[PDB]
Amino acid sequence: DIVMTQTPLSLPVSLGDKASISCRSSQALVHSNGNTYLHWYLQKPGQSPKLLIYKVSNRFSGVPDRFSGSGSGTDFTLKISRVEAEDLGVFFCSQSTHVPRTFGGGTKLEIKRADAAPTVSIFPPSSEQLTSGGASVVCFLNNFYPKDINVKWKIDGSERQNGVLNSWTDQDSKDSTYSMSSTLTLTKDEYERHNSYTCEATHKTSTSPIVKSFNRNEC
Amino acid sequence: EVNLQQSGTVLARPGASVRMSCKASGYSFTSYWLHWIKQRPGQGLEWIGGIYPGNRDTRYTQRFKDKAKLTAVTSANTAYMELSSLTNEDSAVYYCSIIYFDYADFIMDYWGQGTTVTVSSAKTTAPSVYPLAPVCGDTTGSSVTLGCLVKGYFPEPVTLTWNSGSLSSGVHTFPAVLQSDLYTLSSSVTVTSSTWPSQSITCNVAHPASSTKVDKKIEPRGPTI
Amino acid sequence: TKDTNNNLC
Repeated sequence: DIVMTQTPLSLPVSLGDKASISCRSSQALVHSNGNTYLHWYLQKPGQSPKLLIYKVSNRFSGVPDRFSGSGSGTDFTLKISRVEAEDLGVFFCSQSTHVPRTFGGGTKLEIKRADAAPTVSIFPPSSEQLTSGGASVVCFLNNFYPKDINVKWKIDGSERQNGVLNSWTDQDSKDSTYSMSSTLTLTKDEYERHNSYTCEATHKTSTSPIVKSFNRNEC
Repeated sequence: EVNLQQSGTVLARPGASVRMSCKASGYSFTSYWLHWIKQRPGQGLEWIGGIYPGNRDTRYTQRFKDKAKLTAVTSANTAYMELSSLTNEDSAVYYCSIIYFDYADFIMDYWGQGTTVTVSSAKTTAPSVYPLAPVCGDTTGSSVTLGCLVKGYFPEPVTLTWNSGSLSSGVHTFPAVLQSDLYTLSSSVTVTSSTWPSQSITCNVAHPASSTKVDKKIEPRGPTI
Repeated sequence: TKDTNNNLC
């Protein structure tokens, strides 16, 4: 296999800025027929990789002019002259002049924007769930920025670290912000035995943690 | 033209052998090589092998040599990949790909949708869809935020939607997390306190792996009951 | 012709 090495592996850029990714191979990529088959793909999360530039500098159909390809022998470069929210994804460089066709590790382009404080929301167990014997409390921390956050489930004031499910959403192609849902699960029984349920998160935007809570069985 | 339709998600039991297909169209299926690629959830793409439909000649990397068998039905423009003696590692998403850069007015780089495999001895499980609503009339002002919890399901594919896809604004669906043989998805939608509850909001969930098609509805409520 | 990657050879 001919090894494709990309760098940088993570790429922080603001919108409007410029970016470059370098790709390099273990051996030359010039085919006996004289062509150099080195291409660059962009995989969005959940979708198959998509071609942007084939044979070092050729742009595929529809690809914006913002993308440029250059390189030779063993050293190649992809460039984004201007970065937009759409560019969000992982960029790969591939090789098809040798068998096997091989790919680089990838380069996640991470957008930078102004800060945004999360929007918290707490939801009490549902009647439908309680009947089953469980009580899942849910907290949504929406549209925040940056990605650095930590949530805290203080049941009756005590830090509950047990049965908490956190799931994050990738950066949004609209907001360039993130979201997450912290979900605490207790038994109907345990749920019954306490009055205060607090979801508080510490995020850059505020020196004082963002706190959200409800008193059981009250408005 | 040019499109590769691959077979849908497959659950397999360790040691078993799956078989997937990829139907091509828009180019001469008999004239080029078709590649099969594996993208283990951990990003990296890796080539498995390729097959020349025309004469049924194959090519495989040393690794997948005893783990894959390529085949094609030319009269049907359909190629088949079969992974044998499955394991945990065999869990990834497989694409079929067609590349060709030697004719300027006919550049081809197309991929299938991907055939996600899940190797597990685990048993299918319908989901538990619970609506999530704010107790009483406690609104931040301007907007309210409803939710929907989907839990205790396997395998991984789930189709959550809002008001049958008519609600695309203000929604967030979070990645399903696996908690001991069982998944859990959730999603939030944010509308103006003027719409809801005066205007219905429903959470449409489907788990085809067990033919579940639930339409939970977010009704207003009171102090935890 | 053509290679396993559909190149002229």
